[PDB]
Amino acid sequence: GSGSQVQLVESGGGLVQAGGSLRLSCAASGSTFSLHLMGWYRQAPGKQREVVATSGSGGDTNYADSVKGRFTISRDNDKNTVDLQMNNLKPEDTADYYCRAQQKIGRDTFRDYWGQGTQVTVSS
Repeated sequence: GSGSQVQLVESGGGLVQAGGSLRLSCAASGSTFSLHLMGWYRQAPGKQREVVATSGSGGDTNYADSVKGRFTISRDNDKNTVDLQMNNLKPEDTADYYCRAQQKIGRDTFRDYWGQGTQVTVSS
């Protein structure tokens, strides 16, 4: 079909131990146009793909109350790939982490880009 020029690639999805920390990165490539909103989502077994953290136009960050103080996200427009600092990995926090990039196009067009969710395995 018709697809956008930007692609998302999530880095991370490794194997960490209970209590450990991991950093995931979302690589946006395709267009030099300033990406408008970036966020991290999680797909957990038994749950729906939940919002973990979002960053708006001004880097307006919103995190789930359950990730406050443990998860931190950072966004550069194009010199860096968006960071997700995850600390205190719990055994049952093993899930897929997805990246969402939202771009405000032209005047009134909005697109949600989803990447390839990588699964983080926590060793207990």
